[PDB]
Amino acid sequence: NTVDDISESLRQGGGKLNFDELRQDLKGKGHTDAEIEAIFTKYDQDGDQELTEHEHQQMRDDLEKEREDLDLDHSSLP
Repeated sequence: NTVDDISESLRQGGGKLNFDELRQDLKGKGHTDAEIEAIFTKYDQDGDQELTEHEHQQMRDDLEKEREDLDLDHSSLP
């Protein structure tokens, strides 16, 4: 719960997806309001329509790649 398995948000993308489909699911995962807001907000620019494949897959790859690089520091030093 504390670690917040974001992998759940990334898994979603079954063509038809909107702030409700993901948020309602994430709520059960014990996710935080700030995280939930940020996650949908980033993948959903105007959160008014359904998220297609290209938009959803593009960000997903970009976010996954950033999550690793962000964690995996360049070196032990600051």
